[PDB]
Formats: sequence, structure tokens, C-alpha cells
Amino acid sequence: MVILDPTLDEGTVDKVDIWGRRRLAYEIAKHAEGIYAVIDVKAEPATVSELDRQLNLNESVLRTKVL
Amino acid sequence: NVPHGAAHIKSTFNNTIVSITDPQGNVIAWASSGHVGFKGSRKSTPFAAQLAAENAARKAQEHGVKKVDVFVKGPGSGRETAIRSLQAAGLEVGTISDVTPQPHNGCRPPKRRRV
Amino acid sequence: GSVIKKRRKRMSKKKHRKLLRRTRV
Amino acid sequence: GQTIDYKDTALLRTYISERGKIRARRVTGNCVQHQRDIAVAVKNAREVALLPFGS
Amino acid sequence: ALTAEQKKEILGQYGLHDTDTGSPEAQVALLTKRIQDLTEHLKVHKHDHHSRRGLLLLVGRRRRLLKYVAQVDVARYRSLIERLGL
RNA sequence: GGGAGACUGGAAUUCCUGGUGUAGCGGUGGAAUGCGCAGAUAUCAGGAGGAACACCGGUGGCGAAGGCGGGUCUCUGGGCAGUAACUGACGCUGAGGAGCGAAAGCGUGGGGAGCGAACAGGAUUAGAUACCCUGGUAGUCCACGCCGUAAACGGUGGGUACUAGGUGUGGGUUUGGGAUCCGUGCCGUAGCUAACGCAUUAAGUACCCCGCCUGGGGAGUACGGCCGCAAGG
Ligand SMILES: [Mg+2]
Ligand SMILES: [Mg+2]
Ligand SMILES: [Mg+2]
Ligand SMILES: [Mg+2]
Ligand SMILES: [Mg+2]
Ligand SMILES: [Mg+2]
Ligand SMILES: [Mg+2]
Ligand SMILES: [Mg+2]
Ligand SMILES: [Mg+2]
Ligand SMILES: [Mg+2]
Ligand SMILES: [Mg+2]
Ligand SMILES: [Mg+2]
Repeated sequence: MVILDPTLDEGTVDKVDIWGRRRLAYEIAKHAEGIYAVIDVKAEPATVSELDRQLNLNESVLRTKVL
Repeated sequence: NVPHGAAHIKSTFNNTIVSITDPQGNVIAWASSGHVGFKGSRKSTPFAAQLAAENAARKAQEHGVKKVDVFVKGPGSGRETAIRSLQAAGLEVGTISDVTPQPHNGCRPPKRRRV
Repeated sequence: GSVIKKRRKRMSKKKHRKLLRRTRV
Repeated sequence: GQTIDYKDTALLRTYISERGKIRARRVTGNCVQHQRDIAVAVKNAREVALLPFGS
Repeated sequence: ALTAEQKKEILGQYGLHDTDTGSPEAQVALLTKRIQDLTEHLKVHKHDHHSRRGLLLLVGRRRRLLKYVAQVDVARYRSLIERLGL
């Protein structure tokens, strides 16, 4: 199940790509700017449901998406 | 004194309010068309805002604001008359821009008036 | 097409449905 | 392609206006396939906060 | 409807000869597992009305094949029902 | 944009707390009731909460119809084309019957910004139980039931074969162009129609099956019976 997670804050993982630095178009929970970390997973659907529950809560990464 | 500032021209169908301000949003003085004299319909005029925005352009001069950014809110007559009488009184225009709040289908409006 | 037919058929419904508010007991 | 995703902003800056709203198929002359894949990818990139909703 | 590997299991089991597929003894076996999947789906979701329309068309399609098999030969009709259960 | 479930986003409206301010705001054909001088509207901050999802976007798509647009992942139904392997007329319609069926309304319990029937005050007027105006409860929303109606309309039942072409647009497949099967629009010959118009998606030429009609009113009413908690159908 090929799926991609980009993540922003300042079970086989196929790649990791920190782009590192762009400006945000609008300001997100105050702040400005941030990291751009595309995680590029190859994991199954059920686990990745509760990956986001781990990954959302820490606050290390400001926002999540999935593909 | 506010040496550089910002103006907010709300022009409704029934009124115009011109309020000159600093960039932080703390108003110095203001003028409406009803403040000049008028009652009822004559607040809504093309002329209304021309005479009011001179009364808004001064009082800015009392504190001493010599350049002012412009912000047009609302649909209504006297878009030009607010802009031009700010130039004609004093304080030459920095920048002009539309700030009419478009909703991304927000609340539902009132029912259709049929006259 | 023309709405004389339905305006004729309308006034039967109005004057019926007034009774079923009145009778209603 | 010209592959179309929400990653490449240099694509999406073409098909967006300066006031930040999506260009018509009448203006550009895309397929209906591609106007779907652009407008979804803009709406994705709008969540990612690469692009604004209007300047 | 089903996954590609899953479909061959019930197909090869119930099929009269090999590579038969569309024979009505083989064909009802596909519908029965498909209905068994969707009856679990509608236990969860409940107010999925549009998917339930599909379910009735599977059952309506299945009962016409049960009508056909009964008319042709009665031994295969009963052997169909014995194994699956209807 | 076919369905359902969860997570989630920004614009905008209203209200609460502070920052700046002074006396007007709002509304109209013109006004007043109203809100404000105990600091309103305007303007900048952040904050709680609900509902809808601007452009993309339309003679476009999908669905049996009702209908369905924020974004992502689950779990899902149907449709179309293609070579051909397989079963071997299993098809078509469908009285009663059963299931889906906008909006309104109804029962129990939550929620509540903006709208808002009834109701109140202002204006209009000969009168105003109205149009216009300020405020505004049911409601609109959410979850489980309930009725079962709409200009529920293409006012055109479902299936199948044949009968010029001209052009647009959506999904394919095949050999920048020609074919080919499905969709969906606009002109138009023969043909049909009382006429308007339809016209390869028929209202044309035919065959199977169901529904319904037999002057306008009384009336989709009475009475009996069935369904419904009720309104009622
Ligand atoms: Mg083959
Ligand atoms: Mg019947
Ligand atoms: Mg409703
Ligand atoms: Mg209710
Ligand atoms: Mg009202
Ligand atoms: Mg009817
Ligand atoms: Mg309709
Ligand atoms: Mg008729
Ligand atoms: Mg026919
Ligand atoms: Mg024609
Ligand atoms: Mg009756
Ligand atoms: Mg009776």
C-alpha cells in the first residue's frame, strides 16, 4: 500500500526526504516558516491509521497529510 | 504623531465611514457622512463622502499624518470621492486595494426583498 | 397548459382543508 | 507529463491567478481529466500551506 | 467485488469441470460469498441505502439461477443448496 | 459531486474579553420603531461555537429516481469498452405485494452562529390580519424512528429491431488525421401531428407486456375499509 506523509514543524519506510526550509503561505498556529519532511511510506493501511495518532500528538510536527 | 499610517473606507449602500489610523490599527480620528450634517438618505450620496473624507483628511493633519495606505470595504457610491478628496485635502495616496470580505459560502443571507 | 384549470382545482382544496381544521374534535 | 502532484508549486503557480483562485478550462484549454487533477492538487497544496487562498 | 486471489478459491471449489466460471452452480457460489461480505458491511454502516440496492440485485439475480438450475436437473439443485446452505 | 463512517482545514457572520478611539450608527421610495453617550458602528488583537463549503463549475459528470461539490484515508454499490475462454434462451414485462422516495411536518434526546412561519412594534393605506422595516419562537442542523406527498416534468411507461445527414461536448477502443461502440446537446430531410412541435436519445415504421382515460362541475369529496401516535395519505 504505497502512501506518502508530508509533515511540517520547526512496516517498511522506503525513503526519507527533509527538504528543510520554505516559507508558509499562511501562518499556522502562530509561528512562521518551517521544515518539510516527506516520509514516503510503504506500510499497510491499518497501522498508518494509528501512526497519525502517535505522530499528531507529539507536536513535533505541526501538520499531517496522507496519500 | 503617527508619521505613517493607514485609512479604512467602509462604504455601505446607506453610508460611508472614513477612519484614518496607524498601521497597528489604533485609530487617531474618524468621519462619517452623518457626522458632517446629513440625515436619512443624504448619508448615502456620492457627495456625502467627498465632504466627509476632507473632515477625515483633517484631524489626521492635527496629529500630522502625511502619507496613508488606503483600504476600500463595502459596495457603494463614492469609491472615487473618498480616494480623490483624500488627495485633494492633503496626504498623497500610498497604496489602494480591495478589502471587501468575500465569504466562501459562509452563512445564508436574508430572503429576497421585493419592492 | 393554462392555469384556469388548476385555479378551479385549487379552491376545492382550500375550502376543503379549512373544514379539517374546524372539524378536528 | 508534466506529471501533476501537489509537490511542484512551479506547476501550480501557472494555473492559479494572482488573486489566488483557480483558472478556468475556458482560459487555459486543458482536458477535464487535468482540471480535476490540478484543482484537487491545488486543494491539497492549500492544506499543505505551499499556496495561499488569496493575496 | 472480491479480491482476485479470493475469487479463484470459491470458483475452483464449486466449479463443474475446470475453467467453467459461468455455469450456474459455479456462478451462484460467487454471489453467495459476495452477499456474505455485504451483510457484514451493512451491519456496520446501516444507513448505506445505495449499496443495499446492489445487495437486493445480487439476491434477485441469485434466485433466478436457483429457478433455472431447478428446472434443468433436480439433483444439482439440491447439491447446490446442501453445500452452501440457503 | 454515486453511497456511508471517521479525522480535519481556511474565509465569512454573531457574541464575549482587552487595545485605540468620539457621537453617531442602522434602515428606506422617504422615515420611524430599534441600538449608543453606563462608550455603539468603525478599526486591531486573540477566543468559544455552529452551519455552509466561494474559484475550479458548465447545457459537463454519476445515480433507478429523489438527488449528489472543502481535503485525506478506510469500507463500498453500479456503469462503459475490449479481445473472446465458459454456461447454453437462463430473456422481456409485471396485477396484487415489498423496498428506496426533495421540502414540510411529527415522537424521544442533544445542539443553536446566520436565517426564520406564528407573534409584537414602526411605516404604508380609505382598511393592511399584507408587500418594505427592527426584533423574533417553532424550524433549519445531529442521532434513532415516523408518514409517503411535489410543475416527484422530458408534463412523453419498460424492452427490441430498422429508417438522410449536419454539427458540438464527456468515457473508451483502434489503425497529426480516418473508422468503432457507449453517453449527452443543437439545427434538419422523408414520416407523423389539430397545430405548436418531435425527428436515430421520436411524438416515425412495427411487435410483446403493464398503468390509466371516456363531457365540465359535484370530487380526488362522501361512505365503508386499510395504513398512521397525529396532520393526513
Ligand atoms: Mg482468451
Ligand atoms: Mg403495483
Ligand atoms: Mg427535513
Ligand atoms: Mg424534530
Ligand atoms: Mg422579516
Ligand atoms: Mg401524485
Ligand atoms: Mg425535480
Ligand atoms: Mg392533461
Ligand atoms: Mg417504447
Ligand atoms: Mg428539431
Ligand atoms: Mg380522501
Ligand atoms: Mg373513511
